[PDB]
Amino acid sequence: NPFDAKAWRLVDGFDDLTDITYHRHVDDATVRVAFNRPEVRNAFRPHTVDELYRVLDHARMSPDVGVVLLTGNGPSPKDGGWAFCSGGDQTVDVARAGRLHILEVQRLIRFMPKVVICLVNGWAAGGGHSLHVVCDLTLASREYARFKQTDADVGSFDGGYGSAYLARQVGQKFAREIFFLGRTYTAEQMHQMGAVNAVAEHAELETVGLQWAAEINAKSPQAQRMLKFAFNLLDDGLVGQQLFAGEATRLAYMTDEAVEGRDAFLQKRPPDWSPFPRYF
Amino acid sequence: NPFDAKAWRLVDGFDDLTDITYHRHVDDATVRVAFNRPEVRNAFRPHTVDELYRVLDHARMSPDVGVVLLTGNGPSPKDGGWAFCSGGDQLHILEVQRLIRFMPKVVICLVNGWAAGGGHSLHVVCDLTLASREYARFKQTDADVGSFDGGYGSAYLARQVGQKFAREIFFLGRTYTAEQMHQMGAVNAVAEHAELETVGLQWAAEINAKSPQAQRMLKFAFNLLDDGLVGQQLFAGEATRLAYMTDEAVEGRDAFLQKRPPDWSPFPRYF
Amino acid sequence: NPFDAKAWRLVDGFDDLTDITYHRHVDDATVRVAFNRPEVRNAFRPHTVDELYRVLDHARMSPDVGVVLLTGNGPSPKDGGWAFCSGGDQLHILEVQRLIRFMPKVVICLVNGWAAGGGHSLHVVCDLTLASREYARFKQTDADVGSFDGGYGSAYLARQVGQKFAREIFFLGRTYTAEQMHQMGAVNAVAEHAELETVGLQWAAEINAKSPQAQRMLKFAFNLLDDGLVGQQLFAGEATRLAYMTDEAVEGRDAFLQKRPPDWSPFPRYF
Amino acid sequence: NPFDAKAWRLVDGFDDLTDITYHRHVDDATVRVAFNRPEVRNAFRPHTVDELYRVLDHARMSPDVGVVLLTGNGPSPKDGGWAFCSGGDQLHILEVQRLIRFMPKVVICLVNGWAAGGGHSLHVVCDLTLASREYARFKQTDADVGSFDGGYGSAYLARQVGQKFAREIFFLGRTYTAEQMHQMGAVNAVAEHAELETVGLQWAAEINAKSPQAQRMLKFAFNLLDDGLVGQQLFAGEATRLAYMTDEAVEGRDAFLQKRPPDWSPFPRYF
Amino acid sequence: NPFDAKAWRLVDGFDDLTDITYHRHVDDATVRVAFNRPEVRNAFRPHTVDELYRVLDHARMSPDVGVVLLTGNGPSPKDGGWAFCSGGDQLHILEVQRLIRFMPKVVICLVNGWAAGGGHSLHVVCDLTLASREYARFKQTDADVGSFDGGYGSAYLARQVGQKFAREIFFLGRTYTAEQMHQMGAVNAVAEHAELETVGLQWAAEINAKSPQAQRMLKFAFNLLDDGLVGQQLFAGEATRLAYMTDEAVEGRDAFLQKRPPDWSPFPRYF
Amino acid sequence: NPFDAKAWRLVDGFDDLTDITYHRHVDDATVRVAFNRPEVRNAFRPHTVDELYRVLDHARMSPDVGVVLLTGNGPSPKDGGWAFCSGGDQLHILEVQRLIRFMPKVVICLVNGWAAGGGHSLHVVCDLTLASREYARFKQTDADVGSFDGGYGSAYLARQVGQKFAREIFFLGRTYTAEQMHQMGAVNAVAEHAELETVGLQWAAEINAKSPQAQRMLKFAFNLLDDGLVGQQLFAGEATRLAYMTDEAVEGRDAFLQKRPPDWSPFPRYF
Ligand SMILES: CC(=O)CC(=O)SCCNC(=O)CCNC(=O)[C@H](O)C(C)(C)COP(=O)(O)OP(=O)(O)OC[C@H]1O[C@@H](n2cnc3c(N)ncnc32)[C@H](O)[C@@H]1OP(=O)(O)O
Ligand SMILES: CC(=O)CC(=O)SCCNC(=O)CCNC(=O)[C@H](O)C(C)(C)COP(=O)(O)OP(=O)(O)OC[C@H]1O[C@@H](n2cnc3c(N)ncnc32)[C@H](O)[C@@H]1OP(=O)(O)O
Ligand SMILES: CC(=O)CC(=O)SCCNC(=O)CCNC(=O)[C@H](O)C(C)(C)COP(=O)(O)OP(=O)(O)OC[C@H]1O[C@@H](n2cnc3c(N)ncnc32)[C@H](O)[C@@H]1OP(=O)(O)O
Ligand SMILES: CC(=O)CC(=O)SCCNC(=O)CCNC(=O)[C@H](O)C(C)(C)COP(=O)(O)OP(=O)(O)OC[C@H]1O[C@@H](n2cnc3c(N)ncnc32)[C@H](O)[C@@H]1OP(=O)(O)O
Ligand SMILES: CC(=O)CC(=O)SCCNC(=O)CCNC(=O)[C@H](O)C(C)(C)COP(=O)(O)OP(=O)(O)OC[C@H]1O[C@@H](n2cnc3c(N)ncnc32)[C@H](O)[C@@H]1OP(=O)(O)O
Ligand SMILES: CC(=O)CC(=O)SCCNC(=O)CCNC(=O)[C@H](O)C(C)(C)COP(=O)(O)OP(=O)(O)OC[C@H]1O[C@@H](n2cnc3c(N)ncnc32)[C@H](O)[C@@H]1OP(=O)(O)O
Repeated sequence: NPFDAKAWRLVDGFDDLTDITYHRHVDDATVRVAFNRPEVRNAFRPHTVDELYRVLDHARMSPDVGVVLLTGNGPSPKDGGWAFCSGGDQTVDVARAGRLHILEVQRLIRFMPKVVICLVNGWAAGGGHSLHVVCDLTLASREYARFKQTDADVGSFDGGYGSAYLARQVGQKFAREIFFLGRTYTAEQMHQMGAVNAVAEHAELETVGLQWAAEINAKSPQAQRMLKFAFNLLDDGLVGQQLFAGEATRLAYMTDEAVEGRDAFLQKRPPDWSPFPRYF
Repeated sequence: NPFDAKAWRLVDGFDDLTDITYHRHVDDATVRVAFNRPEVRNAFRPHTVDELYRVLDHARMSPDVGVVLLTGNGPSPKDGGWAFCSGGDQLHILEVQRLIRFMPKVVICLVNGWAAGGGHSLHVVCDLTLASREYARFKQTDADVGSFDGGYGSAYLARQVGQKFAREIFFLGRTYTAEQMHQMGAVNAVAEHAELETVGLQWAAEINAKSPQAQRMLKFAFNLLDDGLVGQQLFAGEATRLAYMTDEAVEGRDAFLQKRPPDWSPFPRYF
Repeated sequence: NPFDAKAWRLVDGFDDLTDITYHRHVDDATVRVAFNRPEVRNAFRPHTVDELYRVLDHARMSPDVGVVLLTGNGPSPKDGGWAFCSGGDQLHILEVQRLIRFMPKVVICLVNGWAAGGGHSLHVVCDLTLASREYARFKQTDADVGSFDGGYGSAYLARQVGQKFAREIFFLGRTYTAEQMHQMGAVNAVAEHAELETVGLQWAAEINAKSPQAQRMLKFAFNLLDDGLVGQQLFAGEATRLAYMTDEAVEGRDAFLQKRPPDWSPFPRYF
Repeated sequence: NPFDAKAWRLVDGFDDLTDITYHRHVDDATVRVAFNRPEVRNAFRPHTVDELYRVLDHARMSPDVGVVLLTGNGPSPKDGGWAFCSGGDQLHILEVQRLIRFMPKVVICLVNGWAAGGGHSLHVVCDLTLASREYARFKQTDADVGSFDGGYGSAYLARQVGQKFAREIFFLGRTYTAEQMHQMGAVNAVAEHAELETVGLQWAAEINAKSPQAQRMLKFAFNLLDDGLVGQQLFAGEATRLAYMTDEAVEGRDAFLQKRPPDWSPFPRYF
Repeated sequence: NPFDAKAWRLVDGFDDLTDITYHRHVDDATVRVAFNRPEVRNAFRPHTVDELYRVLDHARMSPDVGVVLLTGNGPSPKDGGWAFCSGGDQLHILEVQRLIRFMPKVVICLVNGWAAGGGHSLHVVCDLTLASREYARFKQTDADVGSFDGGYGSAYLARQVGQKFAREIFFLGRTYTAEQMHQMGAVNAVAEHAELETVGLQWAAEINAKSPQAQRMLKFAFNLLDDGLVGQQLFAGEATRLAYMTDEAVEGRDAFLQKRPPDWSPFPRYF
Repeated sequence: NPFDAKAWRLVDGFDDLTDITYHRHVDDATVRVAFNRPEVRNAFRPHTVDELYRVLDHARMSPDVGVVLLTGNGPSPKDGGWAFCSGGDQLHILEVQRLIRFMPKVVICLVNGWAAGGGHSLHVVCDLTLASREYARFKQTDADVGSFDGGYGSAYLARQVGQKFAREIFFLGRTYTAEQMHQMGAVNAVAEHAELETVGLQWAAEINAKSPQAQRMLKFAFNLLDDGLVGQQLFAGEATRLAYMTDEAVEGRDAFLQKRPPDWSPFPRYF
C-alpha cells in the first residue's frame, strides 16, 4: 500500500468529507488529496466533485502548502483492484444536476500557483484519465497504473484538456491513438509516450511523490509560480497571459518605482521617475 | 438617477452585503450587481471583491437568470460625482475577471460614471458595455501609480478597439467620453444617464428572448481562440453536454450498464 | 505481401482508376486507398492527385465508412522494392492534405515502404500511422531538390515529434526506419510487413466500435487550436449539428414557421 | 436595379443553374455569382449550396478570373423586397465558406438587401463587403431559432468589428444598416443601391490592375495566423510555388534526374 | 513646418548621418528620428536603413530617453510636397521593424506627408501614430509593383483596423487621409500640420510622466500573444528582471555563493 | 578532446576576443563558436554576451557560412571538468536567443559538458542539439537561485519534450544525461565525447549539401506559428524575396520607373 499513515495528518475543518481524503504532511509543505471511493474504482459523483473542489481550493489558498499530490485510495475492499479514478459515476434541479463541475476542478488545478502531481496508483479512466492529463506532473504505479481513455465507448468525449492538452505532452499521433482506440496502457507505456514523468514501484509511489514534492519545495516559490504560469501561458491564450501578467504585476508592486507612484497619488504631488532607469 | 427601485427586488440570502448590492428584476431573467461605495468613487477593497465574487458566482449558478447587469450605485453623497468603479482601494479581482469571462451568461457593464484602473478593466472584460452619455468617463490610470493590468484589461481591450487605440488608452492615461469609446469600439452604445438601466434591461430582454443554449454556445465561441485551451475547454464542455442528450450517447451509456456491446448502426456518419 | 485480396471488394463506380486503387472491406466500415504506381516508387503525377482526391472525397461522403486506410501497393515489378509514396513525379496535393485533415473520419497511413517528399508529408498529416518494420523508410528529401513543404509536412510534424526532431528530419534529410520514427513520435506502431494491413484493420475495427459522433468530435477537438478559425469552424459546425437535434432548437424552429414567439421556459440555463 | 445586363455574359456550361446565376464580365477578369431565389429572400436550400459550390469552384479554377462578386438577385416579384441572402431555407455551407476563404482570388460581397443568418455569415467570410445604402440590412438571427454559426460567422466577425460589437450583433440579433456596419468595421464602403455593382466592378478593376501574384500572397498573409496550420499551409504553398521557379530549384531538380550531386555555389546565403 | 528648431539638439556622435536626422529634445526624455531625403519623398535606400537602425538602436540603449518620435523631414525642395516616407528607393528594413517592435519604449510615428509602401508599414508597426490633417496620405502601393509586406505591414494592420479594412487597404491600394485612417483605427489622432510635432511632444510628455517600468511591461503585454514565443520572451524577460530585485531572489543568490542551503520561510506562497 | 585544431582557422577581425572563440572550418561552410571560460564552467558575464552576440551576428551576415556550431571549450584547467555553459556569471542574453532563433542558418548546439541555467536555455533555442555521451549534463537550476527563463528556455522546451517533461525539468532541477534528454526529445543525437565536433561537422555537411534557399524557408516554416507575427514576418520576408526575383515583379518594377501601366497578361492566376 502506497499510503504511509505515519507521514500524514488530517487537515482541520474537513471532518465531514466522505468521498475524498485530505492530509497535510507531518514536515513538508505538501498535501495529499485522494479519491475515497475505492469500491467503485474511485468514480466521482457530483458530491465527490464538490468535495474535490473545496479541498483543492483550500490547498490553493494555504500559503504553507507548495505541492499537491492528487491520488486515489485503495485497494477495493470488494475485489482488491486498484484505482486512481475511473471518471464520472455512471427545472432548477436540471441545470444544477448536469454539471461539468469537473471542468471547474480542471481549471482549479491548471490555475493554482502550485505544482500538482498526480500519483496514478491504479486505473485512470475517462474523466479520471483527464484529471491526470491536466496535472502538472504524473508519477505512476509500475504494477498497477492503467491508462484507458474510454469516453468514446459511451458516446462521451473530453474535447478540452483531456485530449488537446494530452497532444501537447505525447504529440498528435499518440494522443489521437489514445482516444480513437481507447486501449489500456501501462505506466511504462505512457512514460515512453511522454504523459507520465516517471514510474515507481507501487508501494513506493507516494514516497517518490514526496521526494519529488520536496525537490520542488526546495526552490524559490516565486520562481516556481512564474514557471508554472510561463508553461501555461501561450496554450491558455488570454487566460494564460492574465495569470502570468498577474504575477508580473505583483512583482512590480513590491519595487521602489511602484511605491513612488503610490506615494505621489496619496500625497497629491507629481511622481519623480528620475532614480529609476529605462532598462533595455 | 439610473436606478428604478420599482423594477428590482433584493435577492434572498444577501442581507449581510455592505460594499455591493444585488437585485433580481421583478419580471425578467436579469440581475443587477452594483458597486456600493459611492463616497470613494466605488473603489473596491478586498472585502468588496469577496462580495462581488460571491454575488456573481450566485448569479452564475442561478438557472432562472440569463443576464447580469454590472454597474455602480451613486451619486457620491459627498460631492455628487458619479462612478462605475475607480479600481482598487488605495489578485482576487483576476478571479472576478475570470468568473465574468467564463460564466455561461451575458454580462453587460453599465458604465454610469468614472471607470478607472481596475474598474476600467472590469468593463473591458464584460461581454457588452452600455455607457452614460453625460457621465461615463474612461480612464486607464494604472501606469500613473506604477501598476498595470497586463491581461484582459489591456490585451483584450486591443481585441475591441485595435492595437493603436488600446496602446494609446494605457500609455497616455487620458479620460475618454462614452461617445469616444463608442467610436473606438469598446462601448456598444451610449444612453441618456437616467435611461442607462432602462436601456440595459431592454438589451437584457432581447438577449433573454433568444435560445439560452444558443447564447451560451455563442459566448464560448467568441471566447474560444482568444482563450486557448481554456476557451476550447469551455466550448467543448458545452458540446459534450449536447452530445449527452442524444440517442447515440444513451445507447453507449445503456450498453455499459447492461454489460453488452453497443449498437451504432441506427446513427449515421455525418459529414 | 500486406494485401489480403479476400478481405476487400472494389467500390462501384471506380473502374476507370489507373493510378490509385479503392476497396471497401467485406464486413467492416473501412476502405483501402492505395497508390498504384509501384514501378515509380508510387510517386504521384497530376492525374494521381486527381484520382486520390476523388476517391478520398467519396470515402468522406460515404455514411457507412468510418476509417480510411491509406497505403501503397507493391512491390515494384521492376526491382522488388517497396513504397508507400515517393512524392511528386519528377498544389493539388495541398488540397488532398486538407481533405484528409478535415474529413470527419480517422485516416490511418499504412507505411508499407519508402515514404519520401510529398509522400512523407501525406503520412504526417494522417491521423495515425502504422509502419512496416522491415520496409518502412522515412526520408524528407524536399531540400535536396530545392523544394519544401512549409505547412503540414513540417510544422505539423513538429507537433508529433517536437521541434528538435522535426528540424532534424528536414534539415538533414536522412532515412529513418519504422522503429526510429516510432521512438520519435510520428509512428503509432510498427508491424511485421506481412501483417501491416491486418494490424490496420484491427485498429480500424477498434475505432469503428466506438460512438461515431464522439470520434468525429474528438478528431475536430484535436485539430481545433492548431487549425485556428478553420479548426473552430469544423468543431463548432459539429456543435451546431448537435444543437439542431435538441428540443430547444425544435421550439425555435417551430415558432419561426408558426409566426409565434418562442417559449424557452422548459429549458434551463446550464452552468 | 444594381444589375446592368449589358455588362455581363453567361458562363459556358451552366445552363442547368436554377438557384444561382453566374456571369463573366464582358471585358474585365471579374465574375458575378448571385443567389437567384428572390421570392424567398434568397434563402439557400441544399440544391442552392451545391450550385454555389460548383460555381465558386469553377471561378477558383478559372485562370482569367481575378475577382468574384458575390451578391443576390432581386427584387422579390412577390413584394418588391431586396435580399442578398436570408440564410438556410426553413454543413455544405461550411464548405462554401472554406472555398471563399481559401480561394487565391478576392471575393467581394455586394450586400444588396437583407443579409441574415447564414447569409450574414457568407458576407462576413468574404474578403471585402460593399453594401447598398438604401437596402442592405444586416441581421444575425441564428439565436432566435436555436441555431448559431460558431465559426467564421461569429469569431471572424470579431476580427473585423472587435469583440464588443461582434457579441452585440449576435446576442441581440438587431437589424443594422449599411452605414452602421461600415462604422463598426464589417462593411468596407456604402454605395447607392443602383450603383452597387458599378462600384463593385470599379473595386474589382483596381484589384485586377495589381500583380496577381502579390494579391494571392497578400490574401494568404491576411488569412495566415487566424487560420493556424491551414493558413500556414496555403501561404507556404505559394512560397513553394515561387521557389520552384528559381534557378536554385532547377539545379536541384536537374541533379536528381541526372543522378549527379547538386552545385549550390552560384546561390548565396541571403540574410 | 512642423519642425521647431529651438526644441531640439543634435545627438553627440552622429555627425556623419546623411539620410536620417537625430535630435534629443532640450528638456524632455524624447528623441526625434527622421527620414532626411525629402527630394525623393523620403524613400529609404540601403544606406538609409543602416542609419535608421543605428539611430533607433542608440535610442533604445539610451536610459534617459523614454519616447521615440519617428517622422520625415520636409518639404521637398524640388516640388514642395510632403512625405513621411515612400518606402524602398526604386530585408534590412524587417530588422528595423523588429527594433521598433521590441524596444522597451514607445515609438510614435508622426506621419507628416506621404506614407507609402515600406513607409506605410513602418507607421503600422509603431506603437502610436499621429497624422498631419492636411498632408498625411496613406497608400499601400506594394501590389502595384509586384511586392508585398506579408508581415507587420499587413497582418498587424488587421489588428488595428480589422480584417475587412486592412484587406481593402492592400488590395485596392487607394490613398487615405489622416481622418479616414483615424476612423478606421490605424491613426491615433489628427493634428494641424504645423502642430504635429508639438502634439507629438505633448503625447511624449504624458507617456514620460508615468512609471517607466509600467510602460515597458505594458508595451510587451500588448505585443505578447500576437508575437507568440517572442512576445512571451520579452514580457517574461521583464518579469525575470523584476524578480531579480526581490529579497527572495537575493536569498537564492546568496546561498549559492555561500555554498549553504537557501531559506524560503520568510517568503509566502501568494495565490 | 572534441576540438580538432587542424580543422579550424581563426576568423579575421576577432583577435580581441577574450571569453569566446570563433573559427571557420578549413573547407566547409561551417563556423565554430565557443564559450572560452572553462575555469568558471563557461559561465557568461556581460562581456561574454557582447562577444557572443557580435560573433553570431557576424556569422549570420557571412554569405559563405551555412551552419553555426555552438559549443564550449575545455576542460577546466583547474579540475578537469567539462562545460558547454553554466549560465550567467554569479537581458542581453535574450538578444542572443533571438539572434539564434531568427538567423537564416541552422544553429547546432554541441553540448560537451554541463549545460545549466542560461546555458541550458541556449541549447533549448538552438535548431538542433548533439550531446556528449559521457560528459553532457543538463540541469535547469534557475528556480534554485530565485530566477527563471519564462521564454524560450521553458515554453519552447515544452514544444520539444512535451509539457510533462518540460515542467519536470524546471520544477525539480535534476541533472540529466545526454541519453535521457535524447529519450525526452531535447537532444537529437548522442556522440562519443571525442567525436562530438566530428559528428557536428558531418551534420553540418549534410545540411550544407541541400538547397540553402529551401533550408532558410524550412527554418522559418518551423518557427512560424510559434513565433506569431514575428514568425510570419520572417517567413513572409523570404517569400517577398522570392517574389522579387520573378518576371512578374520585374514587370511591376519596370512600369513604375517607365511611368506606364503594367501588363499582367503573360502571368496566370495559379490556384
Ligand atoms: C463527467 C465525466 O468526466 C465523464 C466520465 O469520465 S464517465 C466514466 C468513464 N468512462 C466509463 O464509463 C468507464 C468506467 N470504468 C471502466 O471502464 C472500468 O471500471 C475500469 C476500466 C476503470 C476498471 O474496470 P475493472 O478493473 O474491470 O473493474 P470493474 O468491474 O469495471 O469495476 C468495479 C466496480 O466499480 C464500478 N465502476 C467502475 N467505474 C465506474 C464508473 N465510472 N461509474 C460507476 N461505477 C463504476 C463498476 O460498476 C464495478 O461495480 P460492481 O461491483 O457493481 O460490478
Ligand atoms: C487591484 C487593481 O485592480 C488596481 C487598481 O485599479 S488601483 C486604482 C485605480 N487607479 C488610481 O489610482 C486612480 C484612482 N481614481 C482616480 O483617478 C480618480 O478618483 C477618478 C479619475 C476616478 C475620479 O476623480 P474625481 O472625480 O476628480 O474625484 P476624486 O477627488 O479623485 O475622488 C473622490 C474621493 O474618492 C476617493 N477615491 C477615488 N478613487 C479611489 C481609489 N481607487 N481608491 C481609494 N479612494 C479613491 C478619493 O480619495 C477622493 O476622496 P476624498 O473625499 O477623501 O478626497
Ligand atoms: C508536390 C510534392 O509533393 C513534391 C514532392 O514530394 S517531389 C518528390 C520527392 N523528392 C524527391 O525528388 C525524391 C524522389 N525519390 C527518392 O529520393 C528515391 O526514389 C527513394 C529514396 C524514395 C527510393 O530510392 P531507391 O530505393 O534507390 O529507388 P530509385 O532507383 O531511386 O527509384 C526507383 C525508380 O522509381 C523512380 N522514382 C522514385 N521516386 C520518384 C519520384 N518522386 N518521381 C518520379 N520517379 C520516381 C525512379 O526514377 C527510379 O526509376 P528508374 O527505374 O527509371 O531508374
Ligand atoms: C445552415 C444555416 O446557415 C442556417 C441559417 O442561416 S437559417 C435562416 C436564417 N434565420 C432565420 O430563420 C431568419 C429568416 N429570415 C428572416 O428573418 C426574414 O425573412 C428577413 C429579416 C431576412 C427579411 O424579412 P422580411 O423583409 O420581413 O420578409 P419576410 O416576410 O420574412 O420574407 C418574405 C418571404 O420569404 C421567406 N423567407 C425569408 N427568409 C427565409 C428563410 N431563411 N427560409 C425560408 N424562407 C424564407 C418567408 O417565408 C416569406 O415568405 P412568404 O411569402 O411565404 O410569407
Ligand atoms: C523594401 C520595401 O520596403 C519596399 C517598398 O516599400 S518599395 C516603394 C513603395 N512603393 C512604390 O513603388 C511607390 C513609390 N512612391 C509613390 O507611389 C509616390 O512617389 C507617392 C504616392 C509616395 C507620392 O507621389 P507624388 O506626390 O505624385 O510624387 P512623385 O512624383 O511620385 O515623387 C517625386 C519624386 O520622388 C521619387 N520617389 C517617390 N517615391 C520613391 C521611391 N519609393 N523610390 C524612389 N524614388 C521615389 C520619384 O521618382 C519622383 O522623382 P522625380 O523628381 O525624379 O520625378
Ligand atoms: C541571465 C541568466 O541567464 C541567468 C543564469 O543562467 S544564472 C546561472 C545558472 N544557475 C546557477 O546558479 C547554477 C550555476 N552552476 C552550477 O549549478 C554548477 O556550477 C554546475 C552544476 C554547472 C556544475 O557544478 P560542478 O561540476 O560541481 O562545479 P562547481 O564547483 O559548481 O563549479 C566550478 C567553479 O566554477 C564556478 N561556476 C560554475 N557556474 C558558475 C556560474 N553560473 N557563475 C559563476 N561561477 C560559476 C564555481 O564558483 C566553481 O568555482 P570555484 O573554483 O571558485 O569553487
